[PDB]
Amino acid sequence: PYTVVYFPVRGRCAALRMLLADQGQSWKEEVVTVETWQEGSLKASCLYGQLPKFQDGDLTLYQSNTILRHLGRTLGLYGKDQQEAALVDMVNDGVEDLRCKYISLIYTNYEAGKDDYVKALPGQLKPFETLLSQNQGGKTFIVGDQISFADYNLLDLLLIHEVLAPGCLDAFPLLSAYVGRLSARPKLKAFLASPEYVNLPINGNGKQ
Amino acid sequence: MAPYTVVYFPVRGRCAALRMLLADQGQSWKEEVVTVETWQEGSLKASCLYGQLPKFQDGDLTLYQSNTILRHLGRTLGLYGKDQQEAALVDMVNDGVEDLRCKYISLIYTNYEAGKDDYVKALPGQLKPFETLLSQNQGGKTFIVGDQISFADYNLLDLLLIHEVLAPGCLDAFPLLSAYVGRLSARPKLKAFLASPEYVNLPINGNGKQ
Repeated sequence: PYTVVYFPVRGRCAALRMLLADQGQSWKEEVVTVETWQEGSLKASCLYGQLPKFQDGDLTLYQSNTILRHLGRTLGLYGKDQQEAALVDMVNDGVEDLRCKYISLIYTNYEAGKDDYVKALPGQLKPFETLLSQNQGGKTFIVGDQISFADYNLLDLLLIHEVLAPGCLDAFPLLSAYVGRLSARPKLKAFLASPEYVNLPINGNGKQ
Repeated sequence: MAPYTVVYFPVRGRCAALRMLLADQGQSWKEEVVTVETWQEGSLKASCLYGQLPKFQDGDLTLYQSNTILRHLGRTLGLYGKDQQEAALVDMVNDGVEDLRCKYISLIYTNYEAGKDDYVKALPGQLKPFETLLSQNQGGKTFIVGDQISFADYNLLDLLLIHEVLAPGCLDAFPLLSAYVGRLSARPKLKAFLASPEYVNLPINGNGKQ
C-alpha cells in the first residue's frame, strides 16, 4: 500500500522506514539511481524538485517530515491529545534542526567543519536527554506513553551521530538506554539487522 | 492575563506568521520582548529547550520551535485542513515554506552581499511550486490547501511578503500568488494588524537587512 521513492541511501528515509517496519507495515522501495535522477524527468515532476516522494494509495506526498506526520496521524503515532501532539512536533522540529546541521556538515563542509561540529555536539544532544528526564524518568518514549513518529526520527538522529562521533551518547544515560530499548523492539530489531538497512550507505557522498 | 505569550526578539522574523494567524483569528496575546543585550546575559537562553527563541506560552504549556507553534495553533484553532488527507497537504506546504525560509535566512544573515544576485535569479524556480499548488486548488481563488484557511497560508503569506521586499516584483511572474497575497492581506482583521504599529514598527530581520 506504501511506496517510497528515494535514492539508494538511508538519509531522509531512514526514520520513516524504521517506522513502517516497526509498525509491521509493508512497502515498496522505488530506487532511483543518480543516473536516472540526472535524466531529469522524475525531478521535474516532483513538487519541490526533490525526493523522497511517497505514495499512500492514491495520495502522493513529498517532504520527509510530511510523510512522517502523515504516518503519525494515520497510524496513531502522534501522542494522545493536542498537548502531546504539540510536544511531539517540538521534538521533531528539534531533530530536523540538528539533521540540517548534520547534512550541511556531511555534504558541504566535512573536512574543515567536523572538529567544530563534534565539539558542539554534546550541547546539541543534551536537550533530548533533558526531555527524556522529564517524561517517566526516560523509561518510555520521547513524548507520552506511546511511540510517535518523533521517536523514529530522533532514534535515527542518534544512530547516525554515534557513527559520526563514536561515544557521543556516553554522557547521556537516558538517550543511550533509549537507543538500545527502541532498537530492541522485535520488528525494528529485525529491520536494523537486515541487508535492506545495513547495506545502504547513510549518505550519498560516502561520508558519515 | 492573556493565555498566549510570545517571547521573541524585537523583529518579525520567525514570529510574523504566527502573529498574523492569531490576529486574523481574532485572538489576543502578550508580547514579551527580549533585547539582544538581555539575551547576551545568558540566563534566558540557558533555560530555552534548544537555546533559542521564539518561546511560546499557552497557559502552562511552554513551547519552542516556530513551526511547532504554528501547528499547535492550527490544531487548536481549526486551521489544519478538513480531514487527514488535507492535513497532510497542509504539512507538505508548510515544510516547503520552511525550506525556502531557511535559504532566505541563510542569505540575510550569512551571505547577503555575495549571494543576493544568485538568490534572486533562483527565486522563480523556488516560488513556482506554490503557484502550481494554487493552480490545482479551485483556480487558486481560495487557499493554498482546500476551501478554508490553514496555518500554512499564514506562513506562505509571510514568505511572499518578505520576498516582495527582497526582490520587488518577484510575483509578477505568478498571477495566482499575486492575487493570493492581495486577497489574504485584505482580510479585515489581518489587514488591520498589518497596518498596525505592533507589526509595522518591527524590522523584518535582526541585522537590518531585507
